[PDB]
Amino acid sequence: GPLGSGSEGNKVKRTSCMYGANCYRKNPVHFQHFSHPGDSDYGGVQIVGQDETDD
Ligand SMILES: Nc1ncnc2c1ncn2[C@@H]1O[C@H](CO)[C@@H](O)[C@H]1O[C@H]1O[C@H](CO)[C@@H](O)[C@H]1O
Ligand SMILES: [Zn+2]
Repeated sequence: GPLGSGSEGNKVKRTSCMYGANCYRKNPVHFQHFSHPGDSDYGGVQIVGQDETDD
């Protein structure tokens, strides 16, 4: 089962990044391989402020 074919330029549902909410690194091609919170294709939703923001 060979793999290794994930490349999204700017028109596909990119995979959320390992730390999209805090992705400290930033490259010109990394944004195409991983999506991030704040973009139209983000899709990670890993418990980011469930319901504790009432202050
Ligand atoms: N908040 C945050 N954003 C991105 N990457 C992050 C992170 N918190 C931790 N990491 C990565 O996980 C390990 C800790 O187990 C760190 O060393 C980070 O690894 C990064 O290092 C690579 C480049 O040196 C990156 O590709 C990423 O894996
Ligand atoms: Zn990232």
